[PDB]
Amino acid sequence: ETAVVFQEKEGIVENLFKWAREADQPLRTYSTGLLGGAMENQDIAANYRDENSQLVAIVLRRLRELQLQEVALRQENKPAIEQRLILQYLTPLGEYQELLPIFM
Amino acid sequence: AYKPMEGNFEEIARDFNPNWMSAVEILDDDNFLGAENAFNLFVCQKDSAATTDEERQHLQEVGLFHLGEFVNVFCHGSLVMQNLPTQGSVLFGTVNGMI
Repeated sequence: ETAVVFQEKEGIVENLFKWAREADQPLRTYSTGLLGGAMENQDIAANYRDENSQLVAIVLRRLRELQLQEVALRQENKPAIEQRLILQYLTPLGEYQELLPIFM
Repeated sequence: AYKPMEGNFEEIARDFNPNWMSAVEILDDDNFLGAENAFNLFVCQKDSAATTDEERQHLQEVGLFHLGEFVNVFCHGSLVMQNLPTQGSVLFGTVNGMI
């Protein structure tokens, strides 16, 4: 709901930076949305208004490769559930300020 | 501020002391000169030891002076010959003809 990512057990906010930049690819397959309740929160979006901007640079570059992955696989006769859940991360914190610059 | 990559403005800092303005002029992108209805001049300064966000949103008044005259205008530009001392030149225009 709100607070399991917000409570004094708050290392999982920092651990998901380790569990995205260093995790396994089947672990990263479901690791992305785990900060969703953090980004639905305004306070962690305020407590990590700049530290998430590290992670947005990681997840956007991986997001671009899927069009080089999936479309080129379809470009052979002429997995995206990660990409489904990757965009589930970016949806709450895409509205906030100071993230639009690296978005553009 | 103006962050062109952000597309909007931004409050860098602000002086809090209620002085009734008459005329302002930027001096050297660090120091800011202002005029007052109480016939006075003062320079504010963007702060340097920005140890927190509260100590960097507060402009500091560096310098106070009673130019006993009401300042309307400020402008750049000297009135003497450029022969190519001090740095910069700000003239001002008042209500008694005192440049």
